[PDB]
Amino acid sequence: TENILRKSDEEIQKEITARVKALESMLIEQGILTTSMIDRMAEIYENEVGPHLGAKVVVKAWTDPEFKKRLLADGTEACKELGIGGLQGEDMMWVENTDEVHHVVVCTLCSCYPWPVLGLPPNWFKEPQYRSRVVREPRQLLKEEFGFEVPPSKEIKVWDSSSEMRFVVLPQRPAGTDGWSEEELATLVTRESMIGVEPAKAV
Amino acid sequence: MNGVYDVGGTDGLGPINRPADEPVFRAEWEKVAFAMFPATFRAGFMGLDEFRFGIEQMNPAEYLESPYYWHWIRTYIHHGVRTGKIDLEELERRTQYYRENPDAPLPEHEQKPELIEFVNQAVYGGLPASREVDRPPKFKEGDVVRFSTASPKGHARRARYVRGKTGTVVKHHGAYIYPDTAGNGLGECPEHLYTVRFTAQELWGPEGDPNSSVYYDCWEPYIELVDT
Ligand SMILES: OB(O)c1ccccc1
Ligand SMILES: [Co+2]
Repeated sequence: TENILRKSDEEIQKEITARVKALESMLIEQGILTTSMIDRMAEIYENEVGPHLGAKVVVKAWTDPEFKKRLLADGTEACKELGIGGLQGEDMMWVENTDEVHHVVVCTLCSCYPWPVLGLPPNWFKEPQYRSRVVREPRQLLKEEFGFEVPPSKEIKVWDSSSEMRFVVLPQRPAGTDGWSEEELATLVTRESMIGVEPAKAV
Repeated sequence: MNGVYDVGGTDGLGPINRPADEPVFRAEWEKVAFAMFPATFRAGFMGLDEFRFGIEQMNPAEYLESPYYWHWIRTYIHHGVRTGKIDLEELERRTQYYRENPDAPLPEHEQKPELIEFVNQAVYGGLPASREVDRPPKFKEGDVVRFSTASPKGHARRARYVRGKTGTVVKHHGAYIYPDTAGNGLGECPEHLYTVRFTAQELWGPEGDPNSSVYYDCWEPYIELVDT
């Protein structure tokens, strides 16, 4: 949105880059930050931890009613059955979309997000536009931003992550997928479907 | 505090910017900012609640429009100064140096296996905030409660849009680190934690979506009984 007071993106990037490099140099001299530490954190969240993990959990719940029960009872413990868990997912609570209820998750106070199953959040999730509006006009937001029309008679539950509890949406299994393999089902599961801003992929 | 970061319910912030796709890290400085989190945590700059409070104290205009990981940089510097671990004058001098010499090297340093071990343990083991306390939970599922109208200047998880509002306890989660102490350097002082359901009409008035509710987590001191 236009702000006549704001510097160019290039100038902003130039200034941030110098400030970060300066701070980095100081933390390096303190002995608390190293290049290998930086590279390891980046590697994990670029290549190891991402929404494909959440997708594995969803399709197991879709194809295993007992596991689904355990998942909804204690998300952290159920996900550990698949070797999934850890930082910013220490306390996970999964919530089930149905014909009667639709769930969507937000962190209005910051950016909180279940890293072990979704990886790091996309920037829009962390930004003020989504955060401000989804608790106030979720039906209109889903329609206008995501092309997702939730009928007015259907309840929308918005989960604001004000604590270390991390809410994750278990999307409804799309019609026309009877007997599909877990691998085939996983192709329908998106990051967005586990935030609640889109359903799982149709067809 | 009643900072602008507390954006739930604010109108006029604009349309969502959502590119069709995006990388996890948009620039190398973002990788550095991200990795500084376990680094400064291990070094005792701050815990998680304090980390959040540093961001909450940003210049509001800067907060609203800066790249996300710039928020993290601000809170590192904030706590570095608070703890005396970062000299601001030296940081400013080094900033100017790297402005003028962007490709100048970083300081020579040794790699440390213990920092990789720390990263791996934190990532895959987590940093659980759950705690055992001696007191039983005061509230239970189905209790009708009212959220506090307190307005502390220090850190808390008291979004303005739920203050003074009436809701129903949905779940008791056990006890957890309490932000109102931890974020202000006053320690964990754990409290029982509850998810509470607020209707959209309760939050936004008679106009509200009659078929929507917001679920919001409340530490025990945040809420008091209306009806059991
Ligand atoms: O928005 B968050 O709850 C958050 C958690 C960990 C690090 C940084 C931010
Ligand atoms: Co957050």
